[PDB]
Amino acid sequence: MADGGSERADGRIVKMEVDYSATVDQRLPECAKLAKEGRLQEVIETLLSLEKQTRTASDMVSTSRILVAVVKMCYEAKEWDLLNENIMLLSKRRSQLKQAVAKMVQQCCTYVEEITDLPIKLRLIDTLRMVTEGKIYVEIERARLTKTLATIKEQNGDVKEAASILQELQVETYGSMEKKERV
Amino acid sequence: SKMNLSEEVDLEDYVARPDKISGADINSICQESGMLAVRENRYIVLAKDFEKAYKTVIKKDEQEHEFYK
Amino acid sequence: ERGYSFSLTTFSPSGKLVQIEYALAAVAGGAPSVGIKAANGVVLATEKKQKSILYDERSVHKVEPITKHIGLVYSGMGPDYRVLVHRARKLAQQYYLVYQEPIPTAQLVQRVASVMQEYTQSGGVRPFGVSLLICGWNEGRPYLFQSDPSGAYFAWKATAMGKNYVNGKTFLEKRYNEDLELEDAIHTAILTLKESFEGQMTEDNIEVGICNEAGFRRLTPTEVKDYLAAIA
Amino acid sequence: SSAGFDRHITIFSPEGRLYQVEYAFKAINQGGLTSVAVRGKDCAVIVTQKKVPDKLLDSSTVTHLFKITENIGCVMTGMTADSRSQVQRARYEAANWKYKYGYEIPVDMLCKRIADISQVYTQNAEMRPLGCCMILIGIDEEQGPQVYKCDPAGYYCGFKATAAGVKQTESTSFLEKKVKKKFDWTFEQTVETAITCLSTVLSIDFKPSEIEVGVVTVENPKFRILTEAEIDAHLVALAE
Amino acid sequence: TGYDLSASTFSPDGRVFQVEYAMKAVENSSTAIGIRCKDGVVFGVEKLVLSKLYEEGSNKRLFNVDRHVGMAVAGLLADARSLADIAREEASNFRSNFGYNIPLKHLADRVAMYVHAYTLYSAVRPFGCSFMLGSYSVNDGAQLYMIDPSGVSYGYWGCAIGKARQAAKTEIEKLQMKEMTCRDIVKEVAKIIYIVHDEVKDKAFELELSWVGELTNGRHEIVPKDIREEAEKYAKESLK
Repeated sequence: MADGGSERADGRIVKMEVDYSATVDQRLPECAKLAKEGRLQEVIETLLSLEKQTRTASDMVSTSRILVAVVKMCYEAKEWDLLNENIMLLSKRRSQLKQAVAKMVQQCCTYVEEITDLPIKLRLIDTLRMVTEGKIYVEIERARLTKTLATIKEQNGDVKEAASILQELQVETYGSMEKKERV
Repeated sequence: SKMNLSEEVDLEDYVARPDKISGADINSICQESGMLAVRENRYIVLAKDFEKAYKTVIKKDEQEHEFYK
Repeated sequence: ERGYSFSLTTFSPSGKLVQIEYALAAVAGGAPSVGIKAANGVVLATEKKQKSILYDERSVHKVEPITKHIGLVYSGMGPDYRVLVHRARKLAQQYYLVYQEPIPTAQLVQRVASVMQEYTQSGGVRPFGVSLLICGWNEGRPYLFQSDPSGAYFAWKATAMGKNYVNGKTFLEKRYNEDLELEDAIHTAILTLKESFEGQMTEDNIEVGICNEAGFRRLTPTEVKDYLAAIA
Repeated sequence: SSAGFDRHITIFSPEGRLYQVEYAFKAINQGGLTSVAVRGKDCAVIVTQKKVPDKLLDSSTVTHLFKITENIGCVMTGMTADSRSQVQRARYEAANWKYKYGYEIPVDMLCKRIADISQVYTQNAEMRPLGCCMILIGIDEEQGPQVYKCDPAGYYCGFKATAAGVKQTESTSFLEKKVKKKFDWTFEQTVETAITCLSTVLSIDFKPSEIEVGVVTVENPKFRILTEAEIDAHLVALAE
Repeated sequence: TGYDLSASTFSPDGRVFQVEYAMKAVENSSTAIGIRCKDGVVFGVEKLVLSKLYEEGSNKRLFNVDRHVGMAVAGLLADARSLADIAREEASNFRSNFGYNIPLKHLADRVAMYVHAYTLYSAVRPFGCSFMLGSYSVNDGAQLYMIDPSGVSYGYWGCAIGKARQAAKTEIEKLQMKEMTCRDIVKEVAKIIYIVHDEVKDKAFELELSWVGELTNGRHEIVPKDIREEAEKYAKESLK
């Protein structure tokens, strides 16, 4: 149930660096068949922690090497496709995206420090797709702020990107009940 | 004028269709579709909620038996 | 077996044929259509909406030819139309085998109207529930005739049947005159169909056939779409 | 709304209606069945369910698919006693076509003749209009596949997707959403959409024993009926 | 009212009460059962003794259509034997025209169309009969068909009509007709009607059994006396 994904992860974490991610693409269907059921509550959560974690391992290979700009829109487009493969909106969308996409922007929070302006705005369009439902609706906030800040930090403070903050100010006051940092 | 309605969703595609629509039921269209976006846990309304909610509300078959004309 | 051998239509104490009176209401519930003759030939136009997108509009037709030079449309119900269509298809052939000449349109209307009146008097049948529009340019001059379920006929300059024909005849009264052309009758025919049409008038919401001195024919949705184009 | 015997025989209402045929429409819905037909780009698929309630009854004797001609098959909805008689009429008219003309009848011509025969029953005031419906398929030169439905009222039309039965309106509401995307449809695409139509409207997710599938394809124009093995192949092929 | 007089008038919800009434008259006929074994068909008729003044072997509800085709009926006896006459004549048309014996699928088709012919007109009534047909072929095995008053037929591994229809067919499915060579079928078919039509309802009954198969060399005949005396020997073990 959970030990099956634990022993495939056990059997393939060596194969992450050694083997190519086409077999990760040959692990998304079987763990997607596990994404069909989720017969127990916590099991599929602990699964998609691992498989969405190995997608971040494919970031630790891909976005570490030059294989970045094409494979990102390979990645999140089949993440949204994974939101409609089996069950809609990442199968359950309970207790399991919080460890997934917050970790995606945690990795690319450690690649926004790394990579330059040629693919990093493609990463920005890869994360601005999760605005309407995905990224900031449940738990995430305060990670969008430094990248919409970083859009200002590219040219270092023009007028128009400083005006591009206005789309996200008043709304997510509702999104997270917090009294200090939102202010 | 009070919802989110994404960016793209046409209204005139629903305006142009005929048959007995009231003044009250449009509130149930936008209302029930908003409940459907809440059911989907999505704070911005998309077009599929409208397409499901419209046929959810209207519910008439043809009442025709087309060989009359 | 055998039928009933009595007519189910009698005279009222008011002196009315009640089944024919109801059949006229069944015609009045039919699809609207109109027809105009103008100085070279007759233009017939109908209003044909599919009930859904699943249908093939290229399968069935409202505009139906009868010979080289006679077409015919209706305003009424479906299956009663095709039977007397096929009857008229026969009757032109029984004319032509005798006389070796294409039939005069009036002589066709005599026989079809006789079929309908014989059928509404014959025993044990409901009468027909359609009304027809008949076109053709025999001996140069075009002709335009309209039948009824009772079996009479008339020689209309231009008229309309179906729904809202009481408005359409006023629009044709304020619209038509003697001196027009075929394409002008096309344009005002699309206008009077647009008087009571639905919101969208595409190439397949209608069906239009025409007569000429060249004879009767039927349009394709290419030039029918070009007629709905640059209209209204 | 009513006067005289318009509630009893085939005459006109004061509203201009006639109540006998529209009584006879839901007589099809008293059969307890729903059938789906889909035209493809080079093929045509008929699919319907079947209900064998007992082990004492032969499962091979409930087929609502009927081979009319060597290249024409059909499915029947409504009541069985009228339906099989209508099948007999269709076979006889097709054979008479081939004798009088020496080639295969077009399916719209045949459906035209069946609609003409069905016109007579509502046309007279004596006979009981056969309460059963009619759906055909056919491969035609310079037309490919084409599907026609004949009602008991005598009306017929060429379709692209076709549903008939109890769940008919809901199934057509599904199929118009399926066809409105206007995708080019291959064989197993039409099979998969045809199965998921009544599989989602009826919401069954069956095993291959309760249905039956007839098909015809531009390659082999013979009307054939599928084996439950290859039905299962399309079924687990549909179960990703 | 008034919607339930002709065989040409529908109900306002769209059916015919006349056919349902003639079907209702079937369950006043006593009991007609019959199953096919692995290698033949056995009919079973229990027969009520009305008075002692009747002679044994009178008014048999068990017919013989062809050399191989057998008939057991339940309904009005005159209409039943009338149907036996036109069916027997129909098989005479088949052999007279084509030169061999009629199959059951064609025969029940023709008879069922003839029954359906009397379901349309105010001039005639429907039949008040239902009956079973079954025979054996060396090229086609054994068949078992049953015809309702409406005119719908099906294949069966077993069927039962009469008063206690469900209370008869409930016990038939306990058997295993797929393997039993009708030798023990005689005793069990005897027993499943021995357990019905109690002495409260009936004064006394009469066993009447028919029998066909390649053990009967394909020809249809009645059971011999000794075998049904072994069935009546097998009767009074049901008291335990």
